[PDB]
Order: sequence, then structure tokens, then C-alpha cells
Amino acid sequence: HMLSDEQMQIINSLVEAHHKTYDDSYSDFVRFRPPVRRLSMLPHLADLVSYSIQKVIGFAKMIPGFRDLTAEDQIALLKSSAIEIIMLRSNQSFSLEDMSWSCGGPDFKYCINDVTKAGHTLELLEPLVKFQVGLKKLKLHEEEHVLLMAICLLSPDRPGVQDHVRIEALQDRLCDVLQAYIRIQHPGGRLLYAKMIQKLADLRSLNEEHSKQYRSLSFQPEHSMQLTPLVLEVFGSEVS
Amino acid sequence: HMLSDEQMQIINSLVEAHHKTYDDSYSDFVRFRPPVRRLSMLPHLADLVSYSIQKVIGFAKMIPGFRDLTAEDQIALLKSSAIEIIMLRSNQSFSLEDMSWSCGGPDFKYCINDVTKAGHTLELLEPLVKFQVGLKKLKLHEEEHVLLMAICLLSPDRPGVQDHVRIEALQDRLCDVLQAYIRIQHPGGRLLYAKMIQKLADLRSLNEEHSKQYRSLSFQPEHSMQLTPLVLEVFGSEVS
Amino acid sequence: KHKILHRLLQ
Amino acid sequence: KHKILHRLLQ
Ligand SMILES: C=C1/C(=C\C=C2/CCC[C@]3(C)[C@@H]([C@H](C)CC#C[SiH](C)C)CC[C@@H]23)C[C@@H](O)C[C@@H]1O
Ligand SMILES: C=C1/C(=C\C=C2/CCC[C@]3(C)[C@@H]([C@H](C)CC#C[SiH](C)C)CC[C@@H]23)C[C@@H](O)C[C@@H]1O
Repeated sequence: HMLSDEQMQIINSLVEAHHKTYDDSYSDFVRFRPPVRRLSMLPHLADLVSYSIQKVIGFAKMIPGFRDLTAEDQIALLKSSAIEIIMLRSNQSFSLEDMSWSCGGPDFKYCINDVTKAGHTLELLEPLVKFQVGLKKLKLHEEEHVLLMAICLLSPDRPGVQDHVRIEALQDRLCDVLQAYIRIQHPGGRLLYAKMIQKLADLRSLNEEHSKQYRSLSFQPEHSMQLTPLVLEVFGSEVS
Repeated sequence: HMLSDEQMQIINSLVEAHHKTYDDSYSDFVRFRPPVRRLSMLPHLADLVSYSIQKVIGFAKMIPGFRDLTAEDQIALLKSSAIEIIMLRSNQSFSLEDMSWSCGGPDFKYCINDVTKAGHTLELLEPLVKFQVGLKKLKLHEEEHVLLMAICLLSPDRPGVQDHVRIEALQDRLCDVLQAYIRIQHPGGRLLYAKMIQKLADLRSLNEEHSKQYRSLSFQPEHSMQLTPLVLEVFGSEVS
Repeated sequence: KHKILHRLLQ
Repeated sequence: KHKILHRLLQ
């Protein structure tokens, strides 16, 4: 009926980790190749994604226990989950009014139409936007949002993970925290935990569709040359 | 005492090739990651170099005979010579008044100090700037400038070339053209051909120093991640 | 290998 | 392999 002290330490650590790696001013965005509105938005969006991967790495490194995993497992988790975390963390900039991600100025407002000009199709972008509004409607506390990113990251059912038992134990601890937080601190959240778990299922489907469409980009050198080295590494298919 | 018809065809082809691949308006530069003045200029200069490599490829493809070389030889010539051609072609933006490369607006004016903020040292930048002023003082006709870029590109003494005899024959033809052009069309150019050949020697030394310093960048992943895929490919050490 | 170069060389 | 990832993971 009350959160334990070690549970709230986990929440505090995760909130601080997200605050250190998510800059609400979006002032770094001016450093990206500018947006252009065939794949006119691919340079800007490639830089946005590459920048966001670095932030997700920085967040991962501050999840309790992640840094104690083997380097291979840390990479395996990041390679399969980075795109899902980007999709989850982007909900903070998503607007129900505009049906778009608004990152400060109008140059950094991203429509569905912008993302099609980076090589993606409605097969991905329709479920992605439905995901964003459903997630936005959940009205998650910051505590819950960061717990869900951490649970997503620490999923043991990813290709290439070795220490399955250690990662599942870590994820189990985080799920316990989130269930207890919702029950005690979220008024009217009786169905919230189940909804959040469903969103993790949705992200798997979005992950699959994104990887399919990314393979088309990466197989065409005039497009893949527009990506960044970090995007090529993380979204690529090399195995450790 | 007069240029032959096949010699002036070569000149015409090369001039047209340079005009198609060198845009004097510099309007594409706004598409690069913006300049920032530790290696604050590395993103902008990486994009400038990557863009310039694409132009040098496009110029190479229009040199008579280059496209008839094997793909491996085309790559070998481009990998060893791209940095020299960039240094040669950049003389068009170099200003004796400012001791700098001025590409339209003041955001795209590059000092020696700008290039140090991309990871290079005076060991490279001092000889590079002395090279630019000496080359600028030669006051080359456009015909001569483009011939020298083509002769530079078509050098058979590069690591990894296979069809040495074919490439040297091509370069010999271009040298004959340039010697004849200077003699007939360049008043007071008795010593010009020798000076231009010396500049090719200077570029070898600049190439060596650049490759040495590039190896330092490329061995540090926080810097190499700022490069482009094309720069990593062309300036890298992989062999076909 | 040299995937982008090959593409740019047509 | 995964040169940048290793570096970013410290
Ligand atoms: C990235 C973020 C933000 C927005 C996210 C967006 C809008 C642009 C298109 C993106 C990136 C999708 C693409 C399908 C993903 C891709 C690719 Si690539 C093959 C060009 C996934 C998430 C989408 C802004 C801010 O909230 C930080 C956050 O981290
Ligand atoms: C590139 C060009 C231009 C200028 C050339 C410049 C100024 C910036 C620094 C450069 C690029 C040097 C660097 C030492 C090379 C590098 C690197 Si990379 C390890 C960050 C070599 C030539 C230098 C503009 C225009 O005239 C088109 C031309 O093509």
C-alpha cells in the first residue's frame, strides 16, 4: 500500500537519467542538417535519430544494473530497442492538437508528410501516429513514462541477448515498481498497467515495420550515404 | 605552334566537366551541418568535404578515358587523389586578400583557425595555405586549372592501381595538351608548366600530412562518428 | 566494400 | 565492430 525505499530510489534514478538526456529546449536541433520540405527530409531526420540514439545510450547507462551487463548484452539491448525508445521518448514532443511532433520552432515541427520525405510509408507512419495519440491519452506521469522506457530497454526477449536471467530479473524489478507506483500514486489507474504493457507490444510491431523499411533505405547507397555512422551501426545487422 | 583539334576537344570536355561540378553560387552549402566557431567545425567541414568528394567523382567521370578504366582502378585513383583534387579545386574560392576560402557569405568563409577546430594542425595548414597562395599567384587560365586537376587524378603512381600503362598514357596525353596550351595561349608562360608540375609534387606532401592527421580523427570514435559515410569510405584504408 | 563509390561511379 | 557503440558505452 506504499512504495518501498528501494523502489523510490529506482524511480529517482530513472527520472534524473531522463532529465539529463532529454533537453526540452531542443536548442541542439539547429546543429542538424536543416530540414527540407526526393528524400528531402532524410538528412535532417537522420541527424535527429542519430542525436536521439546518443541520448538513449546515455539514458540506458543510468538505468540501475544496465552498466553491469556485459558489453555485448548492452549492445544487443540497444540495437533491438533503440528505435522503440525513440518512439516512446518522442511522445514528449507529440501534440494531439497538431497530430505532429513539435520541437520548439516551426522548422522543427514534424508531420507525417515530413517523414514520408525521409523514405518511410504510411504502413509505418499510420500505426506510429495512432500509437502516439493512444500513448498521449494515457496521460502518464513522468515517473511512469521513464519506467516504461527502462522496461522496454531491459527486455530479455531480444535477438542476441546472452544473460537472459539477469536482464529479466532487472526488468521484473522495474515492472514491480511501475505496478506499485500506479496503484499507490496514480488515481484511477486500475487499468493503466495493462494498457502500458500493450504499448510495449505495439512497439514490437512498429519496430518490425521500421526495420523492414530501413532495410530499403540502407540497401540503396544514394540514401544510406545520407545516414550517420551511428545510425548505420545501431540500425545495422552486424552481430557481436 | 597551334593546338590540334583533338587537343581542344579534351580541353572543351574538361572545362564543361568542371563547370557542371563546381557551383560558383555555393548555395548548396546551407544544406551542411552549420559551422560552429572541442572540434566545433568538424561537422560542417566533414559535410563540405563529403559534398566535394561527390563533385570530384562527377568530374572524374567526365575525364576522357576515366570511365573506360576498371572499377577498381577508378576507385584506386579516387581514393588516393580525392584530397589533392579538393585542395586544387578549392583554390577557386581562396582569396589572397583574406588568406581564406570565401564561399559566398561570411558563414562560409574558412580561416586556418576554422580548420584547426576540425582536428587539423599547423603542420598541415601552414603548407596548405602557402600552397594556395602560390597556386593563386600562378593566375591559371580555367583551361589550365582543369587540366591540372585531370592530370592529378590520372596519376599512375598511386597505391593500388593495376592498369599502369593505360593510365600513364591518358595522363601523358593530358600533359601534352597542357604544355601545348601554355606555349600557344598563355603569354609569358615559359616557366609555367614546370611550376604546375611542382604543385603536383607539393600536393603529394600535403596528401601525406593530411592522411596522417586523418588517421588520428578516424581512430577516435567520438570524432569519426561526426564524419559522413562517403568520407569514411574514400579516406579509409579498405582495399579493392 | 566501397558500396557508395561503386554507386556514384554509376 | 560496433566501434562507436563501445566508445559511447564508455
Ligand atoms: C526523435 C525524437 C523526436 C521525434 C520523433 C519522431 C518525429 C520524426 C520521425 C521519427 C524520428 C520516426 C522515424 C520513423 C524514425 C526513423 C528513421 Si530513419 C530510417 C530516417 C520515429 C519517431 C519520429 C523529437 C524529440 O521528441 C526527441 C525524440 O527522440
Ligand atoms: C572543399 C572546398 C572548399 C574549400 C577547401 C578548404 C577549406 C576548408 C578546409 C579544407 C577542406 C582542407 C581540409 C584539410 C580537408 C579535410 C578534411 Si576532414 C579530415 C575534416 C582542404 C581544403 C580546405 C570550398 C570550395 O572551393 C569547394 C572545395 O571543394
